[PDB]
Amino acid sequence: DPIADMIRSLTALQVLPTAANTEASSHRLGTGVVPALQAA
Amino acid sequence: SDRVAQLTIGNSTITTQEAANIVIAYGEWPEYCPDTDATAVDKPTRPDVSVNRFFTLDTKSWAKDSKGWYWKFPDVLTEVGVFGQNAQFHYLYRSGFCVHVQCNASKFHQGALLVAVLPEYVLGTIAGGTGNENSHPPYATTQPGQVGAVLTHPYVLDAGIPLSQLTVCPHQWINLRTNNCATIIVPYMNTVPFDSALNHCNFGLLVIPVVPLDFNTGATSEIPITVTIAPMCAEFAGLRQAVKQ
Ligand SMILES: [Cl-]
Ligand SMILES: [K+]
Ligand code: NA
Repeated sequence: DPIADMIRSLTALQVLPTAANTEASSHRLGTGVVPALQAA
Repeated sequence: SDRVAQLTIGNSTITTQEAANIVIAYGEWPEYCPDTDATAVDKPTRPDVSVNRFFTLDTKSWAKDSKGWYWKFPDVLTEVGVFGQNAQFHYLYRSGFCVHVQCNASKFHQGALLVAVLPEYVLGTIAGGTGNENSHPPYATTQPGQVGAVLTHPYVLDAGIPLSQLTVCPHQWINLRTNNCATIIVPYMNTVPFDSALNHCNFGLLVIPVVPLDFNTGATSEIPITVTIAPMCAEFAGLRQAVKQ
């Protein structure tokens, strides 16, 4: 009280019995979005 | 009203005034591959009318001594029209077929062709006659192209199996005194959802004269047999450059 200075994991488990599905997608043509580019 | 018929698909139409119904192989209509069964993830191309239409191949001549012929699918069309082009440019292919075999004569001729579809028609050799030689059929025999090939031993279908039992497969007969064509609709059959149109022939079409052609001399002797086929629900995937084999 008379001395103020005297006062985790962002990822967890899921159940995945099967491989991920593939959702149908179409063409995407635009600026700003660029999922193919990465920074290893 | 069962003897008359018309088949229209794509920019092509077939007519017949002496049919004997139509066979739907194993009772199933061809259909595009459903998402539950599919495995390849790329969106396929389904050209529709440019490939699901009737193609007429080279005609054969039926003689009093013919042994019989056969064609392999999809081999017959790998180099015809837009269908062939798609089969060459893609790794994966899948489709069904409408097979229409034609042969007309006169009310004075006689004979009977058995028209059948045999899935996975694997051929064998006569093993050097004695059976001590483990020979194999050459490409030209297993995949004869659009010209088809001739059976050397129809009785055993060049494969050690009895012609007498071929009727256990989807078929029709062209009995000259009754009809002049056979029509069979074939659905895709394989252990995989799509496959190579070049390396694997899904089925073979056999046309064998079980009751030999005959007629009195003076009657027309050139009695041809013509095969017209149409891919149905043709789908392709795994696009890349064109490959012929
Ligand atoms: Cl024989
Ligand atoms: K899943
Ligand atoms: Na990104």
